[PDB]
Amino acid sequence: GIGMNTDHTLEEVGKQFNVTRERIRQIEAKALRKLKHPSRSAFLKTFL
Amino acid sequence: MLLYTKKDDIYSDIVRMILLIKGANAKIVDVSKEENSKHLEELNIITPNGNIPTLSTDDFAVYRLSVIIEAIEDLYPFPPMFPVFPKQRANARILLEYVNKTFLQNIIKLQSPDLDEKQANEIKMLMQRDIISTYKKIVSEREVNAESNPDAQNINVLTLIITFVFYYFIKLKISIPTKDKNIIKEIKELLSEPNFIKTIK
Amino acid sequence: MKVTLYTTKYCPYSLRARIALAEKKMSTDIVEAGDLEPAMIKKITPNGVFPVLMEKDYSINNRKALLIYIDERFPAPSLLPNVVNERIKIRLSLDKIDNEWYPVLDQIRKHRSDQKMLESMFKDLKESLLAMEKAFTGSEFFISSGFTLADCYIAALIICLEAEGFIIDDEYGAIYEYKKRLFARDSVKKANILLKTLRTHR
DNA sequence: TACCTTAATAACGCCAATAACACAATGTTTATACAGCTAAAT
DNA sequence: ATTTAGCTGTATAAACATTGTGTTATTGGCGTTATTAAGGTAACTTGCTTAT
Ligand SMILES: Nc1nc2c(ncn2[C@@H]2O[C@H](COP(=O)(O)OP(=O)(O)O)[C@@H](OP(=O)(O)OP(=O)(O)O)[C@H]2O)c(=O)[nH]1
Ligand SMILES: [Mg+2]
Repeated sequence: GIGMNTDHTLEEVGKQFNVTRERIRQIEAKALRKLKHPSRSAFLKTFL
Repeated sequence: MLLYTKKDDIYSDIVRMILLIKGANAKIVDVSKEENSKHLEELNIITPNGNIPTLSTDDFAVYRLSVIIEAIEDLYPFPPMFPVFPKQRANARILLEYVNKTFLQNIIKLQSPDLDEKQANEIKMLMQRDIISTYKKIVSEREVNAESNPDAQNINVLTLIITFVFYYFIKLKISIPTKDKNIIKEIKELLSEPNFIKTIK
Repeated sequence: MKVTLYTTKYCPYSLRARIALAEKKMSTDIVEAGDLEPAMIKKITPNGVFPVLMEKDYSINNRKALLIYIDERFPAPSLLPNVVNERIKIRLSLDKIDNEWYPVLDQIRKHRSDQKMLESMFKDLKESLLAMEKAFTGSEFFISSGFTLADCYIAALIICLEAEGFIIDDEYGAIYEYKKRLFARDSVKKANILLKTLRTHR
């Protein structure tokens, strides 16, 4: 939920595509794995 | 997930633009086209007055532009056209209702081919007189909504509706009485938005 | 914090707002528009809307969105269905009642001056109620699993029609299943008037 | 400068449901290759 | 011409993707214990203090 009023749950996101209702969680996991790489992870590590 | 549309209809064009922002699967169907007479007859069976635009879904079928927009917002978690704050949402809803009653009804009446010259002239004059006030109110509401949340990345439906009304005013050939360069430049910038161009072309 | 509502006697929307406040269980101050000084009454609204409601920093005089605003402001049990499809259908049903209800109440109230004209309207209204009889059956308050705002809208019409001397329970067609149940809710039973009478009036 | 009582207020415990984790499992995606085809070669 | 090297093709393989499925977890709920407030009580002491 960034700039998102309701912080919609997985079911709402799955309905939004009309498909991939459980696929949304897998897509989020893949995105987290890609963003966890050092080139992006190292810069954001300083804040935490 | 099928929307019935009629060409040369302001409400239908606005619904199509809202779907384009969603980028959802919209199977546009033209009631006027003779290519799909059977589908138009099915729309008549489902809808008593055959109101257009009509959004059709297997679970339910809805009619009325405001109801259709609210239903689309509930259906999609895509960027919202409504404010996070309830008082702001209520004000936006009241403004949309006022704009629809004052201008949309006049546009629908002018659309008919049996219009009289006096009625058309009076409607055009009233629309020109209220256009500046409506635009000023919309800009003020947009600024107030933006102040509460920064970089929300949320698009306002009322601004899109005002842009569509201005485009219809240009198509009708009606003259806008604004002497301000700033207002003309802002209207041109709204007309130049890329997402709006896809429906217009 | 403190919220007050201004209402006009014999107004269906004002009754609907009062019922919604009772369901929300939020304490509020209710003031009759007539009691207020006429110049003071004009000052609150230049157009003059009897049902608006009162807040310290905000005022709403629009009945069409007033119920929706009241529901959004309070996070108490909602008057709208949780399911998205039911929520969409309920709004369409509310629009259907709002779009064409002027003839049912306004025309009879003012247009039907003749006693026969009121009688002529009554027969048509009874036939329309019978046609509505072949509709939802066994619904708790309507096409929803839980109490809904639309059920509140029906209460205002039922009380207003009863004030019009048109009371139908077993003569209103097969809609008796939900009519008795609606009065059961505490908020709905506030339409009209030894220790019990005094305590109730207090 | 007492008590407490009972009652009540407010904390707290427990329990449903549950959204979300989690894995599964495939069917997809991906990448792969190695391969018959193709470009260049000759 | 011939083939040869070039090209990766798309199946396949692998990886992903999707689906499903399990899990759990937390909200709600209920009751629950900590707490708490008020009422009541009646020898007698019936114009004060309070102060550079
Ligand atoms: N063609 C068309 N017209 C639309 C659409 N949406 C609204 N309208 C018209 O615009 C007018 C404003 O409607 P609303 O604002 O929704 O209802 P309101 O009259 O209570 O304000 C109405 O005229 P009205 O005479 O009040 O309508 P009715 O309610 O009396 O039938 C309605 O018929 C649409 O999608 N397509
Ligand atoms: Mg109307």
